[PDB]
Amino acid sequence: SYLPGYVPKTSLSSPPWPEVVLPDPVEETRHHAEVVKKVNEMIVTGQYGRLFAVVHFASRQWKVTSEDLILIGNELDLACGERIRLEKVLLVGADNFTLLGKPLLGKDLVRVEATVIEKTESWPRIIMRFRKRKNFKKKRIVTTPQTVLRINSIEIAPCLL
Amino acid sequence: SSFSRAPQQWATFARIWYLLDGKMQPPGKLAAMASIRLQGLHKPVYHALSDCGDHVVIMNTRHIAFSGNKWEQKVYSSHTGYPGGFRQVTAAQLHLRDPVAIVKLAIYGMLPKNLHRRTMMERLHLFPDEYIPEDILKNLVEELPQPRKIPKRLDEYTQEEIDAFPRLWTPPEDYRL
Amino acid sequence: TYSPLPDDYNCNVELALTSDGRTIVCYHPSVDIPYEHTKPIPRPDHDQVLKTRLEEKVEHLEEGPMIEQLSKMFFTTKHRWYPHGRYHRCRKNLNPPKDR
Amino acid sequence: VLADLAIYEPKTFKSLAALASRRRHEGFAAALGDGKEPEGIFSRVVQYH
Amino acid sequence: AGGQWRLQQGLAANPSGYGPLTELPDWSYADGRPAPPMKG
Amino acid sequence: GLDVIRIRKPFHTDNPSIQGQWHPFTNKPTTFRGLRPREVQDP
Amino acid sequence: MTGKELFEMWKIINPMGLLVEELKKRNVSAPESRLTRQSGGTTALPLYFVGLYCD
RNA sequence: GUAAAUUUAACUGUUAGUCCAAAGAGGAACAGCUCUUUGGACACUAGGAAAAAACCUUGUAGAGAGAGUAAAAAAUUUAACA
Repeated sequence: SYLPGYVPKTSLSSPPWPEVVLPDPVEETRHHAEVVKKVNEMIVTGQYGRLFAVVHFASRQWKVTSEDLILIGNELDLACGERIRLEKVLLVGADNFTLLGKPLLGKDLVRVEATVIEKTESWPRIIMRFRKRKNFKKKRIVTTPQTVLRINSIEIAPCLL
Repeated sequence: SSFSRAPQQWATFARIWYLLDGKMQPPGKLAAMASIRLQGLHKPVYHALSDCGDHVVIMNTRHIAFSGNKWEQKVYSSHTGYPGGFRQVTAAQLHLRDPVAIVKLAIYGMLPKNLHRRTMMERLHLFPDEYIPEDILKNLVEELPQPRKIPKRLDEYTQEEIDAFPRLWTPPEDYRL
Repeated sequence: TYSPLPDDYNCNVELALTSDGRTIVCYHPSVDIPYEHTKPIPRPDHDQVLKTRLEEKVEHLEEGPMIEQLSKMFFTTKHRWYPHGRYHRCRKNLNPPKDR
Repeated sequence: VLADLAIYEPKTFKSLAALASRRRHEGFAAALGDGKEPEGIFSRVVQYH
Repeated sequence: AGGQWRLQQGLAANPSGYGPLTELPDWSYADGRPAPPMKG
Repeated sequence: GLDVIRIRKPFHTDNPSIQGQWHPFTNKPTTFRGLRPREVQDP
Repeated sequence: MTGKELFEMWKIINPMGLLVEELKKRNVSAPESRLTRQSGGTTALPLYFVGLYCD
């Protein structure tokens, strides 16, 4: 009345974690198309307010939104006022939906534009190593070039489908 | 969320009151959960310099269960400061003298060893046996699940479950038992 | 069906890959609190020939008892309630930088 | 960024948690499988050349 | 994290190694003109 | 023209949150009739 | 007005009164106040969330 | 596979050895002890090992509110039927 591998229920008979059944691939593939279409219509009809995005810039990731300022830790060979496009968008998010790249979203889907508003240098950074000498007069001072970018806008296009 | 700045700040840093049941639970597992909540380490806004700890209420501290033989083996040692003032008592002896001492000491050790620790202890409310002051009961927001699953006793098993388990062996019919 | 996480709190999450498979789409609308899961707003609260008197409920308390009352009321230790000397008071920046 | 999202974008962070949980379950199913079955939808890796 | 898994997919163990995330241009001019190649 | 002094954060935003800043109830489920732990309905 | 919340610029008193008038113009029912969340109600530092419900 | 080597012209300073691993020779098959040899570390950095010259990881030149890693957490409870 039992299978060859039947084990009476006990504390260690089966794993403690609850068994999980994943959706059928065929059925799930259909559901994914409905979700992608629904989110696409929201973009088509402009059913979103403020947008935020995660951009990879200067070896760094920035969670930005429109009108934000980011202090880049180097010079960018650009004049103040120049308008550029931040082309590496890992994530763009809205109140009700989020788009994730694998790892980067396509240029067609999302456009993030920024402007250079200030080119400056950082405040003096002291470098002091305690070597076996009179250290004080041997303090090094470095200032690093910086660039301030203002995030002008984040635009999503209806290209999910 | 379109809240006003002052209300938004108040909600984010608001203190929450948590309830924990200590019946048949090991003190350390209770202490580990209380430690995290008392420090605010369960919040994404956590920062040590931010005083974002929460209130933890533990009931049934008298009914805690020690694994192994920790009741006899575990010794709590203190010194009055006078010559010959060293006192060593077992967990069982301490439990009878103060039903909340074991859970309190377990939490005290886990908290960071800094000046904020004694402030965190003020938000710890230990009660021996199911009675909580009405005022504290009105604060409670959430009850955290018990860390240890209490095994059922043999008498607590329903007849259906007893029948569902098979009889492994055939006892000799001539055995006294 | 199958949900990666419970959907009774915060938001309902629907995960969907695009046909090309290069983008992950997440639909997460807010979960409004059900009316049933709420409580009614608590309603707040004779030969009186003489006018009602606004008696001052301001009672003098000594430093020790006053600090003990403050510490109990806010669930803190007594130390923060004691004053500090001029050196630390003057050191504090009374025009600190403010970010939004 | 993930810490920033947890604080200021809880809905997006829950999605990321849901996505991680889904991928974790797909890994469990694959571990039980002998490889005869197909890989999970979210398991599929985009290749670059 | 994920260093061994990335190697199994033929990617660099560090996500800052080779691939679009690092090698592609960080920015371009708003009008569409390509930026000068980055120093790295 | 701003003072060349230490800048605390390398970013500034006046709108840090689009979906609502986290609070302790952001990820807590609601309960029927808002009953508290160990609270009795129909008191 | 970048970064400024509406009522920081437009100063109003008794918002509940203004809300009731605006809902009437829209034919919506009068809002009902309920306690969505509550914490530490009997303490010096309590937290309350109040939700307005129409129908 | 590498890029150093010798010679010539001048010139200066350092050099009173500690621990670890290995092989001997003396002590006691003691010492953070005596002597010699091979290699390593220590007056150049940092991470780890509880604090930590000598063990392990790593070499050392800046800025970053990015990332992948290295070393890196000690175990154990000891039979019997008549």
